[PDB]
Amino acid sequence: KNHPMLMNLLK
Amino acid sequence: KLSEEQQHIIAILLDAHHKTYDPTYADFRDFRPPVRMSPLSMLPHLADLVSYSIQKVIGFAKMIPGFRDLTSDDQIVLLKSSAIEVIMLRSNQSFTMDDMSWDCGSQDYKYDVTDVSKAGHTLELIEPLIKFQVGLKKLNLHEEEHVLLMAICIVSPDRPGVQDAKLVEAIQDRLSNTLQTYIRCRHPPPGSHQLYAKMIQKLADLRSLNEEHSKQYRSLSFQPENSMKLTPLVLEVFGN
Ligand SMILES: C=C1[C@H](O)CC(=C/C=C2\CCC[C@]3(C)[C@@H]([C@H](C)[C@H](CCCC)CC(O)(CC)CC)CC[C@@H]23)C[C@H]1O
Repeated sequence: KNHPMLMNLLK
Repeated sequence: KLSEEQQHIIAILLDAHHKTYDPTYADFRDFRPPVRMSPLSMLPHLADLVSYSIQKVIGFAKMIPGFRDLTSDDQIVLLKSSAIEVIMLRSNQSFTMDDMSWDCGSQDYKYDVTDVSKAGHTLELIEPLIKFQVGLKKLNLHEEEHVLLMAICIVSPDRPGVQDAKLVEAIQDRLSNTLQTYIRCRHPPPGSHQLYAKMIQKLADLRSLNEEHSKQYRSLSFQPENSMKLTPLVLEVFGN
């Protein structure tokens, strides 16, 4: 949405 | 009383918390150092701690049974909205009523009202936050209840922007029942009196704190000079 750092720490 | 599944949920959340919360705070040395003489001389250090804390909250949340099985988008919204609340909750472990401060193992890493004031905030926010911690510490929760409250806080179906609330609610209901049953069969009187009710009221108080912090974050971060002192992750998660 977009949230590259948040998204990356989630995967 | 406690089913296997409920025991399994607790087992997973305790493991998760153990893997995301170092009660020696060894990693604090890698933050920009605290300065307690720009006026916000505690901003760099406290922003670093928040950032760090957000990463650990994300690690904790990934282990919540079912959380990984949500869409990324719902995982992101849930985390964005709750991060500050979970950091506040999880901070209760270092908070001490001896002198109303967060004691993270040494004097350098011991935070009081004046430190938080040196981060840019006011007493209208700082005072309810200390009041929060006092009330929450007074609960003397078991670690099993504490990790359950953090997870119940993360998996809230009323967070703005949640797409699949029925599925978020499904998760939280499981955590809730486990918590309620835990207290019934594990938490002995008289500490268990209206315990669930007081714990869920802490979730309400956290939403209120969240709301107000968002307002001050809005006036703090609005100044580019202050925004410059934050971290990339903090900027992303809380916004700019
Ligand atoms: C590992 C942990 C926790 O994750 C975090 C810990 C403490 C957290 C604290 C104590 C000091 C004040 C902190 C940093 C708050 C900071 C200053 C602040 C909220 C102030 C409300 C009045 C958050 C902030 O506004 C975000 C931009 C500024 C960094 C948030 C969490 C608070 C220590 C330890 O228990």
